[PDB]
Amino acid sequence: SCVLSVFQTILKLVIFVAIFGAAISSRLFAVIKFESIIHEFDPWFNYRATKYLVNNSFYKF
Amino acid sequence: TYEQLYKEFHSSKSFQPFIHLDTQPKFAICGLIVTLAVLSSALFAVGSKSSYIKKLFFYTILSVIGSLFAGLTTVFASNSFGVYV
Amino acid sequence: EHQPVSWPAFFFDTHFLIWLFPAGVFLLFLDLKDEHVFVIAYSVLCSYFAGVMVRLMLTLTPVICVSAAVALSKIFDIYLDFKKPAALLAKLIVSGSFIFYLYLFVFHSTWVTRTAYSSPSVVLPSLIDDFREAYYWLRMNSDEDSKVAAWWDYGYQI
Amino acid sequence: MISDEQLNSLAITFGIVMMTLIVIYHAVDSTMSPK
Amino acid sequence: KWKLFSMILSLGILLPSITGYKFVEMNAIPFIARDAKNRIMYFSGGSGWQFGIEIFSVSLMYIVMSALSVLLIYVPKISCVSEKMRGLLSSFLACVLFYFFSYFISCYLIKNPGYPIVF
Amino acid sequence: DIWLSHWASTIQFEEYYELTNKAAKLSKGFSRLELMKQIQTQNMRQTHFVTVLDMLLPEGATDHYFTDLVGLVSTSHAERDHFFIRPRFPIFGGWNYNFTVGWTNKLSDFLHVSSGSDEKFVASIPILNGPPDTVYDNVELSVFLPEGAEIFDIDSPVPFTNVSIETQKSYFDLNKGHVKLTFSYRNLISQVANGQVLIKYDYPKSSFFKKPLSIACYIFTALMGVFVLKTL
Ligand SMILES: *[C@@H]1O[C@H](CO)[C@@H](O[C@@H]2O[C@H](CO)[C@@H](O)[C@H](O)[C@H]2NC(C)=O)[C@H](O)[C@H]1NC(C)=O
Ligand SMILES: *[C@@H]1O[C@H](CO)[C@@H](O)[C@H](O)[C@H]1NC(C)=O
Repeated sequence: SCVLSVFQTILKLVIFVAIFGAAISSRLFAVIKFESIIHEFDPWFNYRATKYLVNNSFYKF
Repeated sequence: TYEQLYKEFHSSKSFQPFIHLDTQPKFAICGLIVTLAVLSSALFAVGSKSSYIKKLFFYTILSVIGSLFAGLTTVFASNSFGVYV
Repeated sequence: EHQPVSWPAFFFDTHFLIWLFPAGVFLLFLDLKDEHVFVIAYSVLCSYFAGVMVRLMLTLTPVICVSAAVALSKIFDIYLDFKKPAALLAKLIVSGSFIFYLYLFVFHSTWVTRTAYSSPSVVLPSLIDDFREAYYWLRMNSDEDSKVAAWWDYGYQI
Repeated sequence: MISDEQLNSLAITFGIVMMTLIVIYHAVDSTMSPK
Repeated sequence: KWKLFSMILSLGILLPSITGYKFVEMNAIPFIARDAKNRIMYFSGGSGWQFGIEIFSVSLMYIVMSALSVLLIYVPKISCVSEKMRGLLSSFLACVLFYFFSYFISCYLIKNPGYPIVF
Repeated sequence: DIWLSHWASTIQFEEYYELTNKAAKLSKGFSRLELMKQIQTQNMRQTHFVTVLDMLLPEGATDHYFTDLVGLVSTSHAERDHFFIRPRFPIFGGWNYNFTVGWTNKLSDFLHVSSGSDEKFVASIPILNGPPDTVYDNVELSVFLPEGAEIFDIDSPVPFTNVSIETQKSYFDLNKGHVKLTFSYRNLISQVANGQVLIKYDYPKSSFFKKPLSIACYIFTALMGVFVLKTL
C-alpha cells in the first residue's frame, strides 16, 4: 500500500482534470458558433442587476 | 523637430522579434508539461515525512523552478490563444 | 414548462441510467443504513414530482446519477476483482458490456447537447436576427426617457 | 477560432478519456484493496 | 415482513412515475387504440403522445433490465452450482441484457426516428 | 486604441465610431416596403442613406472583427486591403449608429530599432484610416506602450489639442500596467488629414524579461503559502 496511495492520488487528479474539461467543453457549443451573448428571456434581468452591482456599491444594489 | 525624427525613422533597421509567434504553441505545450511534471514533486516532498529543514529545502529548490517555468508558459499560452502579452 | 411529460423525455436526457435507477433503489433497500433512507426518500420524492411536472426534472438529475453509480459500481467490483481463464473470460464479457454502455452514454450525451439544447434564443439560425436590429434602433434613435409598451414576455429583453 | 467539428471531437475525446480512466481506477481499487 | 412492504410501496410509485402515468392521467388517453384495419397499436409515432399500454410495456422492460443487473450481482453468492457453470450463467445473463437493451433502443426508434446512436 | 506588444510582435487596432448621417431627413417616416421595392430596381446609384461602409485598413491585416453595442454583427466582409461593413439598419438622415471595428498587423512594419543602441525604438502610428470621405468632430488617439516603456520624444504632423500620459492596466499587468499616451484632436478630415504620429521611446531588456518574473512571483508566493497552510 506504500506505492498504492500515491498512484491512486495521481489518478484521482488526472480523472478530475478530465472531468472538468469534459464538463466545460461540452457546453461551449452556442458560444463557438455564435457570439457569447445572454440566452433566455429571464437571465437578461440577472445580467442587468449584475451590471448594477458592479457599477454601483453593494449598499445601492 | 518632426523633420529629424522622420529622418531617423526610415534610416534605422526594422524590428526582429525575439521568438516568432508561429512557434510559440510548441513552447507552450512543452512548458506546460514540465511545469506540472515538477510541481507534483513539490507536493510529494511536502507530503512525505522527513526532517522539516530538509523538507523546506527540497520544496523551495524545486518550487522556484516550477514558478519560473509556469511564469514563462503563461505568456506563450496567452499569446497563442489570441490575448497578447 | 408547467406540464407533465411522457416517457421518451426520460430516456432522452438520461441514456441508460434510467433502468439502473430502480436497480440502485432496490440495492439500497437491501442493506438499509442511515443515509440510504435519505437517498431513497429523495429518489421517490423527486421521481414523483418530476413525473407530475417537467420543470422539476433538473432536481431529479442528481439522484439518477448517485443511485445509478451505486448500482453500477458494485457490479464492477465483483467482475473486476482478480483474486483461471474460464473465469477471466466471464469477467471480461460481463465488464466489457458495461464499458460499452458507458461509451454509448458519452456518444449520446454529446449528440443531444449538440443538437437540441445548444440553440441561441435571440438569433434564429434559419442566420436572421430581427430582434437585435429593432432593439438597437430603439436604443440609438429614441430619447432616453421614452416608454415602450409590449406584451409581457419581451420586457426583460427590451 | 476553433471550429465546431473540432470542438465536437474534443468533447468526445474528453468524455472517452474520463470514462476510461474511471474504469482503470475502479479495476485497480477492486483488486488492490483488502476485500 | 415489513421491509418488503416498503419496498413494494416504493417501487410501485417510482416506476409508473418515470413512465409518465400522470401524462395519461392528466389527458384522458384510451388504454388500447385501434388502427384503420382494427389492429391494436402499441406505440405512437412522435414524442408528444403515448398510449396506456406503452406505460405497461416500458415499465416491464425497465423491470427486466434492472432485474438482470441485480441478478448479475447476486450470481456469485450461490454454491449449489460449480464455479465454471456460474461464470457461464453470468456471461449468458450479460448477453441477454445486451440484446434486450438493443431491442429497447429499437423500440425507442419509433418515438424518435432520427436517432443516430444504435447498436 | 493602438496596443503595442513586443512578446507577440503584433500591433492591434481597435476603433469605436459614433456615426451620424447629416442628410435630409425622410418625411412620412420609415417604410420597409418602399425601401425593399426600390432596391430591386436599379435605383441604388447614389442614394443619400448609408448601406455599406468601406474601411481602408493597412497593407496586411488579420483577425478582422466588427462589433456592436448589442453584440456581433455578421454582415461584414474582408477582402484584400478592404473591409466592407453593413450596419444593422440603413442610416437615414438623423439616425445614429455606434459600432466598433478591430484588426491586427505585424509589428515589423511600424517599429524601428535605433542605430546607436538596440533598446531605443521609433514607432510611426497612422493617425486615421476609416471610411472614404467622413469628417471627425473629435478624435482621441491612444497608444499603449508596453509595461516598462519610457517616452523620450513625441511628434505629430497635425496640431493637436491636448496630449497626456497615464497608465492603464490590462491582461497580466501585475504592476503599473501599460503606458497610455493619448492625443486629442478636434477637427479632422478623412483622406486629406493623412499623417503619422512619431513616438520615440526605450524598452530595456532589464524590463523586457520582468513580465514572466512578475507572474513567477505570484505563483511562488501562492506555493509558499500553500506550504505553510498545509504544514501548520
Ligand atoms: C451613440 O452615439 C451618439 C452620438 O454621439 C451618442 O449620443 C449622444 O448622447 C449624449 C448623452 O446621451 C448627448 O449629450 C449627445 O448630445 C448625443 N449626441 C448626439 C449627436 O445626439 C450616444 O450617447 C451614443 N451611445 C448610445 C448608447 O446611444
Ligand atoms: C488635457 O488632458 C489632461 C489629462 O486628463 C487634463 O488634466 C487637462 O485638463 C486637459 N486639458 C485640456 C485643455 O483639455
